[PDB]
Amino acid sequence: TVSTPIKQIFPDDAFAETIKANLKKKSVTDAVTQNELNSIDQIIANNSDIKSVQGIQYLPNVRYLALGGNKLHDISALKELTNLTYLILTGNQLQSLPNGVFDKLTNLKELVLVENQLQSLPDGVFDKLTNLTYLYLYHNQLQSLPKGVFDKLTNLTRLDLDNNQLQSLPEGVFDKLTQLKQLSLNDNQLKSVPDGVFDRLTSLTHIWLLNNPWDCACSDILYLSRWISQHPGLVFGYLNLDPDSARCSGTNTPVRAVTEASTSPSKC
Repeated sequence: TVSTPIKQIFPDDAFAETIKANLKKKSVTDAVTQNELNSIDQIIANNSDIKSVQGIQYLPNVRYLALGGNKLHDISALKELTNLTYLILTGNQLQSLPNGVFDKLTNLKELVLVENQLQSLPDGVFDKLTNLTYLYLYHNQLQSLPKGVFDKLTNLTRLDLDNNQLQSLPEGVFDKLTQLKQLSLNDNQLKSVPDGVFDRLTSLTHIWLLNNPWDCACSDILYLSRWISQHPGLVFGYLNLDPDSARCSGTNTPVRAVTEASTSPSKC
């Protein structure tokens, strides 16, 4: 039975110190076994200067991993942690995600990728995550989304895309999300949304639409204008309801108050 110092298994000094604390050991030099590592079901290591989680491959049973406010660039080492069910990576430095990095993480229920510097999502990056409930992607730099990116997420109840740089949404992007309760699209660069884009959202209770440059002169605005008018009890500002918070670029008047007469197909 091999007995190896925590520091040799986890070469990042900060992550070694996390593991020593987790196992209530007195020193990062202390020799540990695979059996002890199998006993770890959670890691909570916020704001801990962690640059690499190399070594975490040897924690097969970890189901809850909270790594906010570190310095991570790479999450390769998480790929075969098949019991992972909450993964919180807020405030790291992941700038791109490998295709399929989440493929084996089939028990994920909450995935938090906030404040990373994501500029694109791979096609199908979430396809294997059929049990996902909360997907948080806010405060990134996404300019567009792949077609069908959310399609396998049938149990999704919250999808936060706020504070990105989204220029448009793909048609039908939300069609498969019939259990979706919350959707945030505020603080983006949306001018319009596609005809019909919210129509399958039968279980929606909150949507946020503020701080987008909505193009109220163009006639593609009419779906959104009519949809807000028909669903004002779902449209939230920061705090509470606010169906007027979706504002027309320039004039700053409410999108929901646009008339067919004031628009024109020639402005698109």
